[PDB]
Parts: sequence; structure tokens; C-alpha cells
Amino acid sequence: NAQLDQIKARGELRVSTISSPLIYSTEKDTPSGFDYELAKRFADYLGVKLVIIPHHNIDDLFDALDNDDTDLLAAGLIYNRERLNRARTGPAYYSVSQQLVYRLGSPRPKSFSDLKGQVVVASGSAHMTTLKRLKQTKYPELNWSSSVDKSGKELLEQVAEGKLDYTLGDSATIALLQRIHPQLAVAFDVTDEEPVTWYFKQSDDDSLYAAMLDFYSEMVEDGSLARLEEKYL
Ligand SMILES: [Cl-]
Repeated sequence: NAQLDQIKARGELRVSTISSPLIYSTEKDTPSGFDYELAKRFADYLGVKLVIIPHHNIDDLFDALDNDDTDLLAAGLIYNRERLNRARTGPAYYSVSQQLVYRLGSPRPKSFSDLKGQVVVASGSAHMTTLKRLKQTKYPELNWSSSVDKSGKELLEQVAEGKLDYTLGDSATIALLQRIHPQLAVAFDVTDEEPVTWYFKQSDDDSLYAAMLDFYSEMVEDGSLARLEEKYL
């Protein structure tokens, strides 16, 4: 049978995520996050239980999606053309800018020419693509690396604790973490707004994908998706 039939027979919609106040947070009894809330409503729409699996590594998320270990990715993921070989994006929900973060009390960098330490980002993130682009063009001196086991949220926490000098994160996540870690500061903006979307496996089977688009249509219809977006942004 088709993808949706299998989901219905499992009685569960398997969604892979990353822990963050914007995506999926369990810092108290009731979980929260935009991706979590939208995924719950989607599971309800399909008539199945939601099964969330938070990961740390984006490359792993895409491998799971390709291996049918999960049904969709809902993890604050920025559009990345390299992911289209095996995956397809759902509709765009909101946009975020990429910002370079440093810790208050330490020197404020003025540009990528002025960094003292390394900038570390999450492996497979769109943040990584941006750094590669800049190093091959305007900043040959740029010292950067990728973290295989830390998320953008965990990387921001490291900057806050003084264990990492800088990270390149998204504007929405930075804003939320700042209310818990006021020592996090923006040195400068790096990119203009980029859209966030869910990802699904590319297949000739649209039993799930078409349902996702039907669900999205219903959500937009009375301005309900806008309200939800604005609540977390
Ligand atoms: Cl990303």
C-alpha cells in the first residue's frame, strides 16, 4: 500500500525534529514549539497519534527520511537545494535571517574579517552552506567547522556559557534563547530572510504529500496558520 495507508496501519505519524523553543520544546509538562503544534494538528487531521523523535544532526534527519524511519522532517529547516535529490519541501511557513552571535563581555566582531576564534555551526545546516559560500568568495581567512552532535540551539547555549566564541544561527531561535540567555548578542546579520519548510521523501506516491497540502489549505483558510506563526515569531 501507499505511504498514507502505512501511516494509518501504524496508527502513528512519525515526525523527526530537533529540540528548540521554536521547533519542539519539553522544558515543562506541555510540549511547545511551532513545528510541534503544527505536527500535532496534522496528526489529528490524519487521525493518527503523533510520534516525535528529536535528533541533533540534520544529515541524520535526511537519512532517516530517506530510509523510511520517519514520515516527515519538521525541524526549522531552511531551504537547501542539495536536499532535493531525495527530498521535497512542503509549503514555506515563515522566514528567518541568519545572524552571527557572540557573548556579551567578549569582543564584538565587526565582520567575518574580525573573528578571533572559530565559528561552529550544526552539520548539514543551511548555516554551513552560507559559511562555505563566504569562505570561497569574500572571506578566505574564515575559520569555521561543523558540529556533528550539537544542534543550533545547543551551539547557542555553548556561546552563552563561554565554550564557543561564535555561531551562525537563525533570527527566530536567537530571539527566543535570548530571553533565557541575555548574554547572547547579535554581532551582525549575515543573510536576508530565507524560508523554512517541512521535508518529505521524494516519491511517486502523494498519498501523504497531497494530504499535507490539503491540511495546509484548511489551516490557511480562516487565518489559523498566520496566528500560529505569529505566536512563535
Ligand atoms: Cl537548516
